[PDB]
Amino acid sequence: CVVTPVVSHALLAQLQNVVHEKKLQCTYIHHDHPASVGSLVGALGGKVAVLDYPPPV
Amino acid sequence: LCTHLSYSRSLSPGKAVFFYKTAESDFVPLRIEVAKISGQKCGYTEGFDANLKPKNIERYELAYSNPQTIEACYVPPNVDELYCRFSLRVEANSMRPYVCSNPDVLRVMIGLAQAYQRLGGYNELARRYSANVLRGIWLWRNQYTQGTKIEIKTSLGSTYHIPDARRLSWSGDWPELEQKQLEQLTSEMAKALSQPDIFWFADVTASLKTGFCQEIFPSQKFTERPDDHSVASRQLATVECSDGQLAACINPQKIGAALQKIDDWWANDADLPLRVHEYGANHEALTALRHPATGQDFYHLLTKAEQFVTVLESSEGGGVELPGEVHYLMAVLVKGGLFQKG
Amino acid sequence: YLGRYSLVTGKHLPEPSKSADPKSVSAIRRPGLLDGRYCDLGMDLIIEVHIPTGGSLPFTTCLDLLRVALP
Amino acid sequence: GSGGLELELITQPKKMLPELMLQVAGRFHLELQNHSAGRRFAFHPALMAPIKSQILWLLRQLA
DNA sequence: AGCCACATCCCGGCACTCGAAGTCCCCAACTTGGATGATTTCTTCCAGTCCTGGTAA
DNA sequence: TTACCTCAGTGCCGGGATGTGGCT
Repeated sequence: CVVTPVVSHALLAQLQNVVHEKKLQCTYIHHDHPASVGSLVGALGGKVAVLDYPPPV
Repeated sequence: LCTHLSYSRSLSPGKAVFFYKTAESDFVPLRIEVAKISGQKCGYTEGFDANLKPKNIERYELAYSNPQTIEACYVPPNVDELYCRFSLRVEANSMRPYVCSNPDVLRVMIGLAQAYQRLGGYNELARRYSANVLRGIWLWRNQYTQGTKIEIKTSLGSTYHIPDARRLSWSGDWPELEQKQLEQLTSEMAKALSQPDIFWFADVTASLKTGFCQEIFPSQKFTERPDDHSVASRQLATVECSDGQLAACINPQKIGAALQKIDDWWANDADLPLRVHEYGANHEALTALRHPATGQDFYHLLTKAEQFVTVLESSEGGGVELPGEVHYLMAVLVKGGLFQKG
Repeated sequence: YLGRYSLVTGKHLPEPSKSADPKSVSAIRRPGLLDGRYCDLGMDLIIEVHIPTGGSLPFTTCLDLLRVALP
Repeated sequence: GSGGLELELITQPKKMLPELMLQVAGRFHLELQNHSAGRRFAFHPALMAPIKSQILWLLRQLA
């Protein structure tokens, strides 16, 4: 069977708040032309936060 | 044809590393350094506006410096030889489509690859790829040495040695005991490219005799302009060594682009060879040599397979009859990519 | 198993695979740019291999075929 | 794929091992000598050949 | 109760010891008194440029 | 075409033999 993933609006928007409030390890991903990708990406100025948990090597 | 068709890449290289030897240890990395410089205020918009309309500044305003931050790399004093090496694997992977949405398209692409194999032709591609390895063009801007030696080992036990690579041309005839090694190498590769279930792996090293403190040119990173003025504007690529230190390197796809520079089939006038591209892109002149308007590009030619197979099947083979259009197409299938919406 | 893990900075430049205009133009444009993250690995794998048939092939030939099959 | 004999003499070729028998047997008695119970046995004449013979056998087996 | 398969078991046989002096015991390991003041830490000007949209009027 | 919109030991080794346990 072929699978196509898609990003959840509700889930990503919550993560942007939790990492800054709970002080989690994170970084930022840039998007050119934020208005062409979506409501949230535009509101965030083209910078979106993600979790960063590398292995202890 | 059909909605979806694609091939993966059949010839893939590694990351090249620069190093040198000492009397105390066999592997010491070449490394990069960072520094502040005083630049110039020059160029347009610095003094002119619009179309040559001087803008209003005072005479002294251009005598000021323009500071910048760059990374750079030099060979340290008293090192007689610099060494560079990489690994190469080749798979016979152009015999079958990665994906295809149409059984009638599929059986035809298969027919063609086989019709070609038995008449000869893989030798032609192998000869061209082999020449580019032994010539040394994959050093790009670092070819300006006082002497270059190239050595190759393979998984089949062979070894090749070019005593001095600085004079081997694209067009011409090589010296004895060099021309011969080109023939032998061609045979190993021509097979690796087309016959499956053969594992082949190569290890290519070279040495550069250099100047007293010669500048070295590794791959450059792609970056954003920093806003800090404490961060370098020109950053160079490095690789982590097994001991934890960093060393200057050349990126895989930069080695790759050099190895596949073999297309001198365009316009019936060889000139210099191009990097194979579906549209014949020419980076130096910022243009394209197989513009769709000419009928010479990959996508027009992809539809003449039925006619080509017919010719290949009717031909005797073993001669010089294979046309430019068939060779071109096979070269593109080797650098596999997405050929959809056909 | 993880023996080495190195993060690489920056991002890849796309091949100029898109014509600036469909017809009567000899200029090539860049499709667009993405922001991703990449690394270099060194790792070992231990695979639990099972053969259904009662008689197995524990031979040098199979070791060569195990080297060839490797993606 | 340092320098102490109990480390270096074993690193050597297995064929050589049989010639270490007397050294091993020596150490053995010493280890007993340094033990709370072995003070009744170490270097006792009665145990000489037994210990040496079994060690020699083991070494040959290792070789 | 009689017949057969498979366990080990003990004598005759075989091979090794192995070159080739010994190198000193025992008991003790320092108390007290102090670590400095007065002064000062730079100034002029500068901080590149260009290429890499999707969608509908 | 264009405009839009983000934080005295020991160790193997052969070979014929004593004795035993299960089936009929």
